[PDB]
Amino acid sequence: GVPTYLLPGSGQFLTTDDHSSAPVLPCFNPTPEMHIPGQVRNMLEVVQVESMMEINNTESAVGMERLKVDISALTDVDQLLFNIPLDIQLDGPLRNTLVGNISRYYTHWSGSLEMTFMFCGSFMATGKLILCYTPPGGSCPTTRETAMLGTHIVWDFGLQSSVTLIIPWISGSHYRMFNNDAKSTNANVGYVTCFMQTNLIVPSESSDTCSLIGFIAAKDDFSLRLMRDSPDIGQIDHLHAAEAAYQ
Amino acid sequence: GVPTYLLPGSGQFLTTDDHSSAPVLPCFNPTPEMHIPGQVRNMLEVVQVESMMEINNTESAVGMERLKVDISALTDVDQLLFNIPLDIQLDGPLRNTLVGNISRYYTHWSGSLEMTFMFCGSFMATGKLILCYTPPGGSCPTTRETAMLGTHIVWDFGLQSSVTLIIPWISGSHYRMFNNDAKSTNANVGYVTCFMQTNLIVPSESSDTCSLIGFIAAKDDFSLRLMRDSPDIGQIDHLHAAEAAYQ
Amino acid sequence: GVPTYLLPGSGQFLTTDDHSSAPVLPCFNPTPEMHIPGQVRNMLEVVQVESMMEINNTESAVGMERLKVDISALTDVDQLLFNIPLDIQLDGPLRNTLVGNISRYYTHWSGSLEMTFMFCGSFMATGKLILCYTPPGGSCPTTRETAMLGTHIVWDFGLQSSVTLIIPWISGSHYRMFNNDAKSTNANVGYVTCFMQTNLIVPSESSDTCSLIGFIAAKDDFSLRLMRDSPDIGQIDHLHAAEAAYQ
Amino acid sequence: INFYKDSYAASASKQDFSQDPSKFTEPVVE
Amino acid sequence: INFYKDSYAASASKQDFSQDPSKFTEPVVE
Amino acid sequence: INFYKDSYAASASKQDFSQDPSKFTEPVVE
Amino acid sequence: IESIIKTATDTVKSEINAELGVVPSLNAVETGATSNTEPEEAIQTRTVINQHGVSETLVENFLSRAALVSKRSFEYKDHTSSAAQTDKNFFKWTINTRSFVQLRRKLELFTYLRFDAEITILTTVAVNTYMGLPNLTLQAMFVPTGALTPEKQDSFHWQSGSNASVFFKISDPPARMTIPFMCINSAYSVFYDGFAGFEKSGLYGINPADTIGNLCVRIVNEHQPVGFTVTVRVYMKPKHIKAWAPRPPRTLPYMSIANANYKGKKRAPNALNAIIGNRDSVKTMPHNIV
Amino acid sequence: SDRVLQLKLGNSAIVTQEAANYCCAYGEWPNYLPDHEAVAIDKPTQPETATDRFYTLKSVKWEAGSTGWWWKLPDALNNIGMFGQNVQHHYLYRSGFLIHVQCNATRFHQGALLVVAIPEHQRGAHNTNTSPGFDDIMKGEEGGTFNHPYVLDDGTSLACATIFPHQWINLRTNNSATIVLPWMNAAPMDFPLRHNQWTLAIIPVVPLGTRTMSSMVPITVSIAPMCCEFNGLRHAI
Repeated sequence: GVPTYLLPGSGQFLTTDDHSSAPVLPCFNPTPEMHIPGQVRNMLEVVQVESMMEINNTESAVGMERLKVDISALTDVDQLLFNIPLDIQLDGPLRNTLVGNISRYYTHWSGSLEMTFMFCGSFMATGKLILCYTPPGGSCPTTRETAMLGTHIVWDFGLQSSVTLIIPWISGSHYRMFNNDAKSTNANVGYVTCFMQTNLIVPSESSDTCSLIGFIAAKDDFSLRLMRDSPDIGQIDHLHAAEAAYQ
Repeated sequence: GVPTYLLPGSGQFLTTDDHSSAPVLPCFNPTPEMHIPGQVRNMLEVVQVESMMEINNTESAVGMERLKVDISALTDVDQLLFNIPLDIQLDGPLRNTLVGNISRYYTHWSGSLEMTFMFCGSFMATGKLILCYTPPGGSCPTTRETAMLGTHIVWDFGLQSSVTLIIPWISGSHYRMFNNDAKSTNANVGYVTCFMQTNLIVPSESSDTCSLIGFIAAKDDFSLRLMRDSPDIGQIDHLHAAEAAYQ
Repeated sequence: GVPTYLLPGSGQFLTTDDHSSAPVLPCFNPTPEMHIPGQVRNMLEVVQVESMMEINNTESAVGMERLKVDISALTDVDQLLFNIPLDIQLDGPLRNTLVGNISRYYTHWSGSLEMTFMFCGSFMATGKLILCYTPPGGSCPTTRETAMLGTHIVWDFGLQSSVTLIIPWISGSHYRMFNNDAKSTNANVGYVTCFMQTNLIVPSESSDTCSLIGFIAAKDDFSLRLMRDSPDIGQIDHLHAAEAAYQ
Repeated sequence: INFYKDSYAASASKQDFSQDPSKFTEPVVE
Repeated sequence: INFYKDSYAASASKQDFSQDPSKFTEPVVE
Repeated sequence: INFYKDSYAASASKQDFSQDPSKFTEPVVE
Repeated sequence: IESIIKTATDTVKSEINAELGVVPSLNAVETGATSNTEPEEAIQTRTVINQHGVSETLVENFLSRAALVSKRSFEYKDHTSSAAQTDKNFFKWTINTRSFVQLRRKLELFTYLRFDAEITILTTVAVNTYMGLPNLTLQAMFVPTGALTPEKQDSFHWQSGSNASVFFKISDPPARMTIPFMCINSAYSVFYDGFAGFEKSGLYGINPADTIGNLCVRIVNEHQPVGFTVTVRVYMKPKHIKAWAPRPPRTLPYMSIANANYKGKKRAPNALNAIIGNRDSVKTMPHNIV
Repeated sequence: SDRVLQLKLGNSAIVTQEAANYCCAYGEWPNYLPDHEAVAIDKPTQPETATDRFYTLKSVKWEAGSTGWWWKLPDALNNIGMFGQNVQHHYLYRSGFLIHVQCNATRFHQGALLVVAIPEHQRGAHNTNTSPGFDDIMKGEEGGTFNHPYVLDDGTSLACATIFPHQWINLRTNNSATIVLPWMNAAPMDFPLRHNQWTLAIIPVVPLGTRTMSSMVPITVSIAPMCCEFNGLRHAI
């Protein structure tokens, strides 16, 4: 016989171990593989698809009203419209997105993001907006003079009703953590603010309040690691008809 | 199957065993290595850096006064100034050094040492010292006639304010032990004494009491083996906020 | 994983098993080998060195008197001087020898022996002895007519004061056992007797009683096997200061 | 390490680095 | 002996005999 | 069978059949 | 210049020296350089072929010793009338290397460390009459830092969808896992001269990138009619270690795990104003041969 | 030959005549961040001669019972010149430092300074288990004073502090010390307002002493940032 000795870790069940185990059905022939459309082989394919932000996560926004921001004609210049907190761990506008749900299965993240905004006013509606990204450090900028000093894009509503604000990966560390401290230097991403560059100017038969829809995806330099269970789902009891699977 | 049998030592946990164990996170990608200055790959790199001796380990030497020896002008010839016990296990002047702290993680040691002395008087201060090393056997030499019969260096204070006393490896055995018996033939290294070769001679505006700082490093023939826990640190209770890591 | 099954003998501790076990000190460097005189690599090197027989294992022989046989001038011819029992297991003259102590760590033995006798009388002492070896079967021979019919050597004391009686390996079996039955056919070696061939003849100023010293070694055809613990050492209590190794 | 006679008994196959994000990100025809 | 699919699972790597003491003992420029 | 990284961990070395009895039996010089 | 050093260096023989312009025993401490005076230049030496290996002081060997990092005893019983501040058949532990001082002083000999940590978990049990020791099943679930940890023994967080759990018994060999190098930087900061948040009210010296994670350990069994005391000892062994910028060792005793505060002992040795125990004078020899 | 040294960075120069051979920390010299170690993807600003120049701090009075002085970097320079304006307008930061410390006296004076640059000098407090606060650490241009320099204010030891990049100002030998520091962090860039990579410590190991006329002896610190990069442009905090 072969002289052996057992190591520490013998007989344990790690839930992430990668071994071969006993076939319960020998000489079983699985069904032949058929081509099915839309195979996913890496979850970063899913994360690069744009999905709507709930920027209007306020009360008196009921259901689908949370998925759009209503901008109007203003009588003062340089006015703030909305801002977006960029914490993907924390329950903000970025949580229920394709980039936000798959990332909460992980703890560390890296890479650039993109914010796409589609203007959903009338053809007659004109206007210009500035979409600023501010790297972290201080407070969120509240005036336009303060906010345009960071990464921005000026967007006129015309024949193309969409822009992209690339949110660049500007970090000291290779990765950022999904830690509970949103004000941490390893977690805080910065801020996105939108201002009037000119004004939303409509005629008398366009609806005077127009809408934006914000989208967020990840770019192809995006990366996730350290896998954990999602805080988005959970139970304190067995589900209905789960006892009937034992009957 | 393969016929096996378990040996003695099966299922034990040795704390120094060298085996591969189960990855808790499969397909985890660690952070890319960045060049960081000052990599240590062997602890004998650290041991060869000179660090200050507490030759003035007396009472009424409070704090930083222990790191210097105050020499003065004397009115007799051939006078002893200080001596240094060379036991690195034992709490003497060599314990809180880079050569002294890393060696107390080990039990056996070998190799040459160096004592560097920097004179920190004024430019006007002249003088000559003799720095004697005595191989073990008898008492520590108290007169200069007795002490210069061993390994010594005569040092005049001038443009270079430093000498090195090489303490040679003069031992019967390959290694010396860090045993509790300081008077053992496997442990006792010998003695270092300093005498006036001439006199510390200053003018009337130099400060009449000048200082030395003693340094000790190891040479590159130095070697340590048989690793043990250090007697320099220890606890009889849990530290503060250690219960809060469980809360 | 690899399908295995444990055999009988799994998890046991045999004290003679030959396996590799866990290093308690990893990356330990042992001391360099130095040439030391007199290396023993086989215990049959030790067994071939002649060492004194206690032929005088009688009462009124106190200490060193047991290591010599006192022969005298006799007034009758053909006289017996001493005999030697050849049982190496049994406590006779051959037990406290180098051939006798190493063989009692073993159970089977084979090979030729040699008996060397040094005459320690004066230069003036003359004489002739016959040293007979008798193969086993009957009683020990008591007369010289009976004893010289086996293997013998006639020795005159002169310029060389020593002879060797080769005791040949004359056995039916390849080995002989160190069994308790000394009268067994697998154990009994035979007898060695010494007689006067002429007479011990000294002048009036030589001491009238002269001495022999008997030596025994093994030859290079000697072999030992089946190892056992020696019956020459033993304890019924712990030794002194053995409890102090626990204090 | 797979000493079983069935291919599905083997360990997990973590070497499939083929991506095609364009079937979700650019499914348009031109 | 490493039958795990991750490289960090392996045993300790005790073969790094490269030293450079001069980055601590002689850090001067000339 | 030695899968340990230290050489002293190995089993007993029972292949040293070199003898020299003459350093005990004939230590004389001529 | 970087070279490969497997043994300690050899000594060359030297002779009588008497040269003007050359003074190798004189040095300049003021430059910050260590003296380069060789023993051949100070005494007359002989040729020594030094065969003393240097492999035991390697930083890989110096640090890859399994050291105790956690020790937690909890009562394993029916917890209905027990207070809510106690460990009701489970505990949580933020993984740190600061709680036990042999590994702490040893790891704090460096400013930066990059290592993989293998984690051995040793469970031992005692009866809280005697009727025997149960062979209980324990679950150690690795939760990342700041994530949701379980609040019950039988909570639904123990189902471990993506959290790695190890299930192990008391009669087994101890459970052993390898935790990778999990910092978001290229090395762990053993010391952090900074504040970990963008406000001026964060913690000093605590970088949460240095924190490995949480180690939530429960007993999977239900309570027996009698109680037991279960002690779980966790052992960490660093491996594949790179180490940067070595530091002075700590002389004074540790006060807390959160910081590098110091008090010192009341008398020498290791007092605040006296690290080395005192002798009578500078020309007094403590263990002088008589 | 090694006693005379001119250090020219930007519009700033320092000649010294009574120096030692200067210290490059861990054998390393500063450089910009290479592309294979970069993390932040936007183009950094490298203002060079506007920021890579000596910045002289307020001198300190070397007195009788001095314990020591420390300055934390880049905190000591975050409000000085165009270095401080690039710090306050950017999120990220990377540079090395060329520290030059000046202290002279007469040839009848004695004293020795340990001028040591410590990486990640996390401080401790004395006789309490509460961590040091923000104001205990982030002093700024004035720096701080050692409370217990014999244990380096962190429980360790001054005796073993020569493991760090250091020089000495022994007043009979030299009157200046020069330490060149590279970037010393686990991250390639860093937020400069909440983290200090280096602490310059100047410690009286041998106190100042003479029997001539009493003059004020100052210790002056000139720090030149080297190879500054700044990423993450925004407004100023």
